[PDB]
Amino acid sequence: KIRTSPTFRRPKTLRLRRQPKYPRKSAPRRNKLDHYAIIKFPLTTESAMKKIEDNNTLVFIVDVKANKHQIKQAVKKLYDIDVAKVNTLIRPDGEKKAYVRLAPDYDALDVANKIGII
Amino acid sequence: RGVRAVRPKVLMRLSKTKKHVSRAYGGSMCAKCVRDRIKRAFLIEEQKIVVKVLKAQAQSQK
Amino acid sequence: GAYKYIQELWRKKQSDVMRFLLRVRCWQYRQLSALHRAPRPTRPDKARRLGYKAKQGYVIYRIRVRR
Amino acid sequence: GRVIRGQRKGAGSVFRAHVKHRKGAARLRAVDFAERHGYIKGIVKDIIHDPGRGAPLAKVVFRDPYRFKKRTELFIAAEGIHTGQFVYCGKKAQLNIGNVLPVGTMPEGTIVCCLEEKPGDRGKLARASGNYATVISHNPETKKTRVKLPSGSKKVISSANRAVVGVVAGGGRIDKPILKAGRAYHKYKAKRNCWPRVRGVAMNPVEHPFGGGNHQHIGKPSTIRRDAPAGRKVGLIAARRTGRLRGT
Amino acid sequence: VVNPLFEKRPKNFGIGQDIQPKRDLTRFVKWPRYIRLQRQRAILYKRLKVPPAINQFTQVLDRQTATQLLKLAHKYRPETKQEKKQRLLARAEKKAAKRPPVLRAGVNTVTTLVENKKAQLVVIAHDVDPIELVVFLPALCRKMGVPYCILKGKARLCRLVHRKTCTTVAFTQVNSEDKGALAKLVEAIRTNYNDRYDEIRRHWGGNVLGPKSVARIAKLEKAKA
RNA sequence: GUUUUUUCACUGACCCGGUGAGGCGGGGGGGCGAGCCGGGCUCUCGCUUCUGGCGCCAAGCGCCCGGCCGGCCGGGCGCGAC
Repeated sequence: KIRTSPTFRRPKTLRLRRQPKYPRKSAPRRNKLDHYAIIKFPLTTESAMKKIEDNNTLVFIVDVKANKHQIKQAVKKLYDIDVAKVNTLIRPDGEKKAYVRLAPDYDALDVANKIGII
Repeated sequence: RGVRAVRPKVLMRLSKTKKHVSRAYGGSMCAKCVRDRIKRAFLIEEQKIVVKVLKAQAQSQK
Repeated sequence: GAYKYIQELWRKKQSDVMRFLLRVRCWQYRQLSALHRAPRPTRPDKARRLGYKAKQGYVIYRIRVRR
Repeated sequence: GRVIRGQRKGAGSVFRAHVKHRKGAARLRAVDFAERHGYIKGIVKDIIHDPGRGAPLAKVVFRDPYRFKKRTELFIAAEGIHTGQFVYCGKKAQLNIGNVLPVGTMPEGTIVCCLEEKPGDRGKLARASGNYATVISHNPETKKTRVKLPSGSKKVISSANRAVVGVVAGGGRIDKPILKAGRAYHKYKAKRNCWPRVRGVAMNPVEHPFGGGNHQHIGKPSTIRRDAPAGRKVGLIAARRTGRLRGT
Repeated sequence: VVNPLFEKRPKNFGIGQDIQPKRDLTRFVKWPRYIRLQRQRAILYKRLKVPPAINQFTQVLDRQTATQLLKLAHKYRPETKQEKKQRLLARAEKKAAKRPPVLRAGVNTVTTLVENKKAQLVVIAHDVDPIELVVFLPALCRKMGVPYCILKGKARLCRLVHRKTCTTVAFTQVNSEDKGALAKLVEAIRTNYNDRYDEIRRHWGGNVLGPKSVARIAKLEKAKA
């Protein structure tokens, strides 16, 4: 072994992985942001019933820690439907509103009746 | 010459031929300074041989 | 026992024997950081007195204080 | 009670140098094998302006002897250096201008600049615009050389240390009058906060030891003790003689 | 047969001609602060005037006699933890249904039986880190007429005992068969430590300047005559 | 002898400067002039200066080592780079 470099550099020493005698916490903490707790309620607002019957969407109030991905997979699983895109704003009230644009192979007015709004 | 004058992060989109000229030092060096360095590379490398051959024929008489 | 011989040798600090060791180690101690762990007692003898029983869990740090 | 401006100067903050557009450390090349036994060739890429410095610098590019990389140096440009000139640096390099070699390997009366005060410190002395150091005399035993500095004080220097041959460029700039306060503002804006120099007699007696009084006078001798404390040490600091300079 | 494209292409590694080859720089590495320390510690033992109390440890029992002693000590090693249980088993078999001669380990057991004069031969280690453990012992064995030798390796001396290192090893008793070989160690050692100890007290160590500083002295003395 | 002291210089703490701590000190062998008659000593050198190219990851030479069928299809180590 010959010193090409006039520098001494720390050698790549071996490191093992965590092989722990016990798990720190006993069980994994369950997903408390479910498909149910991630969609609070739909808006039955005049502005929102327009959005249901004109633009073919549904207007939900969503938990503030939800992605556009987490809403789509919630709305798909809760209402047996599919979503074209999701658009999220957080209100001045502090709650998050989701403009859930449905895929055009579903009537939003016929599924607004299914969720049970009138 | 022969290279698109465009903002430098756009260059990913441009085809290879939009970013160089088809030559030695294409899109990097100008044609003028290449062909003066084809001369400078040559006439120096020749001048090496001129003193190389004189080196032994300046030695050999001693 | 050897400890009584180390005890009374450590009282002759003006001797050629100890003036070499108290100087050459004092050099070695400057080159180290102001607080680092010593692998053992520098004095096995003196540490006996002050309660250092050489078993696992007993630690000795060589720290320097600016004079 | 107030601290004098000079003391606030050392503190830093508003009297720190303006080194934003200052272009690199104007060093020499580092002593290696090809500084100390023979020489290494380098081209002047571009002579360049360093803000806050009167003398121009030179981006000098030396090919690396150990790695395939290429090194770049900023020299206090010798007057008459041009772009695409070959600058040589080592023990065996020739005695022409803008060409560094050790002070041991050049004759007496040799004009040098960017001179090293110690071997290896990479160029400290005689490196302001239009300044030169003369190699006075050599001492092959003890390996030392007397060198007249730009001030005109011969220093005994260790002959293993290097200086580029020739006077520094930008020579004779203090000939031109700074005609207006605007030219002075712009000069010191490239350097540090030192310019609008309020005289101590104009100041109040709490800020400066010369201040106060109904008339604008010094009152105490302007020449002061070298041993004086900071805040007091003001005026003519340890003046051997003073007043209008008669004789040499 | 020689394929004429194969040209000999030699590189000119002169100053400012070709790149330098990746040669050996083992003696130009900026070492870690511990590797740097332990080397220029070893220089201070060779620069600074080492006192004869500390220097005497450099005077070590040579290869030809070290192997003679270690093989003689190999007979009389104190046993291991594994063999201890196997004998203590035998005390219990007699319970339900004398010690051999051994070595003495450590400065505290040995030094007690040098004044007591049970030590027939003591073996000092040369590189005991807090040296003061043993500094007195070369003189302590001298005044009590005990044959002492110095070995290289406190670990290899500590491998006679079943431990990592051991400072001192003393012979108290030996079998009548290996009694002869024990005396022939003492016959060589006592002539080379105990009997020339008045010279060991005079022998200061170090005070030898650098090989490129002794080269300076050996070039000025060549000049003036 | 012991001690004090003065000047010369020593390095090894301590300080400084540079570096990516890249060739330090001694010795040896190849150039060069000087000196008795092929041999030898006290020395000197170590390759690049007409140009605003180019160079790294080795050629060369030795040396060992694994099949099909002394012959072809691939590896290592030493100098070159004391």
